[PDB]
Amino acid sequence: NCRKLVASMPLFANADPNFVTAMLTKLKFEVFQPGDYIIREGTIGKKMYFIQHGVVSVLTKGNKEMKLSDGSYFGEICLLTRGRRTASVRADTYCRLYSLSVDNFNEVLEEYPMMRRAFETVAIDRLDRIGKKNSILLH
Repeated sequence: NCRKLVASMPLFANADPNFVTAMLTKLKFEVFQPGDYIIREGTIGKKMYFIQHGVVSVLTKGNKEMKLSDGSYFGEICLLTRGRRTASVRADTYCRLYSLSVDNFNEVLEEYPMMRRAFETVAIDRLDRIGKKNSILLH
């Protein structure tokens, strides 16, 4: 199972190894082909999606056209959000992706109340924190 792949997420760097693992029991796998839009919004409560093997060509709405690569994650829906969100991204290649519904991550958070409060803070504290790294984006 996806032990390292959910742990590849930049928020999970600091996670409890039981919380990250209890999430894996109901995960789903899906593939896309080159040029195909993997994520666009239109309704409330959309999922998380994360890259098992492949590349995406991607937009951040504040920012640039990018690529993103394997081990990465996307879909900017906060678990505590209200309403629909904005992102726009497509498969660069024949890409192997994985997904979990947001509400079932909200279910497993309640088994680990230390991690649950660590989400009740970022639910407002994140506003000016925009995507910054601790030191560098190097292995």
